[PDB]
This record gives sequence, C-alpha cells and structure tokens, in this order.
Amino acid sequence: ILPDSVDWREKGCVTEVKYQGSCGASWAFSAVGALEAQLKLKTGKLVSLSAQNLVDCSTEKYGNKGCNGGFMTTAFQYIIDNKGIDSDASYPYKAMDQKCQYDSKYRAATCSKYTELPYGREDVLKEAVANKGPVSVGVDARHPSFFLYRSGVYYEPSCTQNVNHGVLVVGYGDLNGKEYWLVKNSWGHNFGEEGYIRMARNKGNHCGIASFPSYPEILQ
Ligand SMILES: CC(C)(C)C1CCN(CCCn2nc(-c3ccc(C(F)(F)F)c(CNCc4ccc(F)cc4)c3)c3c2CCN(S(C)(=O)=O)C3)CC1
Repeated sequence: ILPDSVDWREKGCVTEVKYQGSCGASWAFSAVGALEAQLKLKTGKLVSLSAQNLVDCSTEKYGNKGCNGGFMTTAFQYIIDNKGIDSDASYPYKAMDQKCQYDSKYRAATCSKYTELPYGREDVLKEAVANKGPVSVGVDARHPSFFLYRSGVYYEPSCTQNVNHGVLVVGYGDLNGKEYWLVKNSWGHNFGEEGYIRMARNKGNHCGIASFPSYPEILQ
C-alpha cells in the first residue's frame, strides 16, 4: 500500500522556486527540478541545475524551441546524449534564448534514463511520486484562475487535459477531504503558496496533471 501524503521538500530534495520570466521555459525548469531530486538522492548534495543550458542546447535535435516551448522528455534525452548538465550557478538562467554554452568542466549532474507514464493514470503518477521522486508533468495553465491562484486546492471546471505548461509534482496529499497534488511552479515565490500550487487530485486527470508525466534516473 502507499503513503497518504508525500512532500519531497521535507527530505531536502527540492531547490528554491525559480522565476522563468518572459521566456517560456517551464519545461526546462520542470526537467531540471526532477533531476535535482534524483541527484540529491544519489549524492546527498542538493544543487540547482541549469535550465538555461536546456534552453540553449536542447534545441532543434530534440524538438525544443527554447523560450517558445519544449519537452521534458527530450530534455532528459539531451542530458543523456550530452553526458551531463551544468549547475545553475555555473550556467545561470537569463530568461532568453542564447547560444549553447555547456562546458563539461562544470558538469553538475548526469542522466542515465528517463521513464514516461501512461496518460491519465493518476494512481500510477501517485506511485511514482512516492517510490521514485518528484515527477515532471505538464498542466493546462491557460486559465485566468491559474495565474490568480493564491491558496487552497485549485480546481478549474473549464480545465482541459491538454497540457501547455511544464511543472514538477513534488508530493501529494489531502486538505480537509480535497485530495491534491503538490506542484512546484516556476513563477517565483509570489505565485500561490510560496511558488507552489496544490492541484485537484483524483478528479479525472484535472488540468492534464497526469497526461504527460516523466521522471529521470541517475544510476550506479
Ligand atoms: C520529439 C519527439 C521524439 C518527436 C517527441 C514525440 C513525443 N512527444 C510529443 C507527443 C507527447 N506530448 N508531449 C506533450 C507535452 C508535454 C509537456 C509539455 C510541457 F508543458 F511540460 F512543456 C508540453 C508543452 N510544450 C509543448 C511544446 C513543445 C515543443 C515546442 F517547440 C513548443 C511547445 C507538451 C504534448 C504531447 C502531445 C500533444 N500535446 S496535447 C495538446 O496535450 O495533446 C502536448 C514529444 C516529442
């Protein structure tokens, strides 16, 4: 059976909320966020990974268009093919498309593999958050209510299962009967609950939370 709540921030596996700005790089933040937890698990050290490095280098070959959109899965592939990703401190985020500046001497993480989960299976997503770590997902964030969210379990009746915004599920729980997912966003600390949104869980793949989940792995 499975725990009723998880919160990977309680285990020191989640870095500070980031601020993506004008650049549509939510997918890159989603991807490094998921790897950051796998890295802390392996090495005991928590270090922010370079979303910029994903924006600049995981490009045409991986189906990504930097600040105009991308995929977490093909971001994980880039890190696999590239044999590393830099630390955020060495390759800081600039919220704009740049030429690729990966330097292997400031390699902060590796990626061995990644796994995609079945569309719409929130029980499968729940198991992965418990047993594997935080999971990269997309959500439907194209609703005034999403931007305006300040607290509580977010439920948007007009939300769809088509995803357009990359985020990280770092836990799940329940708030007085309302089951939720704990979601790390990349809109700074002034968004929602210090940068987190708790989204409706077990409500028919609400906002496409479980439409396209994936999580990376660092072996050995
Ligand atoms: C590259 C390769 C090998 C051919 C892959 C083929 C498999 N796969 C595509 C299909 C799976 N998939 N993945 C996503 C998916 C997952 C996460 C996210 C994110 F929000 F987190 F960012 C997004 C949003 N960004 C889209 C974006 C991508 C590149 C760009 F430039 C510009 C924008 C989409 C979707 C689908 C299906 C269609 N939809 S939809 C409306 O929801 O049905 C979305 C990824 C590419």
